[PDB]
Amino acid sequence: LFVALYDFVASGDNTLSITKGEKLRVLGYNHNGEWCEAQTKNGQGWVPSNYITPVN
Amino acid sequence: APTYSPPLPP
Repeated sequence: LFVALYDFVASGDNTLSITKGEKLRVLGYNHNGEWCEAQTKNGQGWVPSNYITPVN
Repeated sequence: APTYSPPLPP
């Protein structure tokens, strides 16, 4: 379980918009770990790995 | 996953 640290606006290419304080489930990462594939209430798609952090 | 790198954190 993760929480979003900052807003991120989707730039297409299967990226997902997230809002600060939103909850996220993490499915995995790309090859260099810079991108994270996540699921939120709004869908599923890629977000920056350091825009999120574990919670609990 | 996007081939570009993501924005740096604010």
